[PDB]
Amino acid sequence: QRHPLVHREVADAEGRRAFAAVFDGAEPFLMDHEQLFPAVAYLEMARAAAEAADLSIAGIRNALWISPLVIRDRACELRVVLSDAESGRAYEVSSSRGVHARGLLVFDEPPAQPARPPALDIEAVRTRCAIEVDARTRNEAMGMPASYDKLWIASLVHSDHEALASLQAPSAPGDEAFLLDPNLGNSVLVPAIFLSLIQDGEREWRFPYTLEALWIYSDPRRGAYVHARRAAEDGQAARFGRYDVDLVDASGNCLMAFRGLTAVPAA
Repeated sequence: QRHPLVHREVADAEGRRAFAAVFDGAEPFLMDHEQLFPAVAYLEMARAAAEAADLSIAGIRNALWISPLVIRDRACELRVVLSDAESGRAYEVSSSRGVHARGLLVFDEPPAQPARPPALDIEAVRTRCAIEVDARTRNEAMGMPASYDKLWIASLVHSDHEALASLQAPSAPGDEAFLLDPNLGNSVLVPAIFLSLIQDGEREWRFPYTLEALWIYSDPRRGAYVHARRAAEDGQAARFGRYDVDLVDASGNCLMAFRGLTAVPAA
């Protein structure tokens, strides 16, 4: 099955399966993101690799992002290794430049996915988010790697601890091979990161560091709103805040739920 992020299966041992892809930097997902492999793309790669291995994935738990991968001058191979774990499979994404991401792929069996949240009362959320912003200007000023025009964000409102973004799809569909296209994934994350910044009074962009979970309920391409919101608790010994963010359709149904995301600055 063709996928932009998983090109071939590679040999491994002991109840491990490994997959690889080579990127040259001319891929739209990279070109659209300052040549930096998006955090969200690792999640898609891991899921796609598991799908290639005939596994059925309900979600991802305990995701971590380590070293950034920048691909511009020369092509590079990225490898993802899957190993047996209680949840399903552990994954590690690496290259000759180190480890970039890791986490846990949660299988559909035995059931481990939390019940889909109830439909979001979008109007209620709109009434409690008083501040309207020019998302393009604000986020670009903060150093977001993503090209705003390639994102789905059309509007953004917020309170001191909650945000709601409306979405409009790009006219040209994505590569339909993607379950979560990076542009759409970044659209979901941007409102949460924006919230992290304005809660801390900061202006430097933050990148995903840890994520407690990602649950996939239905096709994210039906997205209409992104609802982000400081989590009930932050990470353990944590300087940086933790956020929950959901992608919902026009009826408020949850398409994807990101639980416990912590984003942090970079050098």
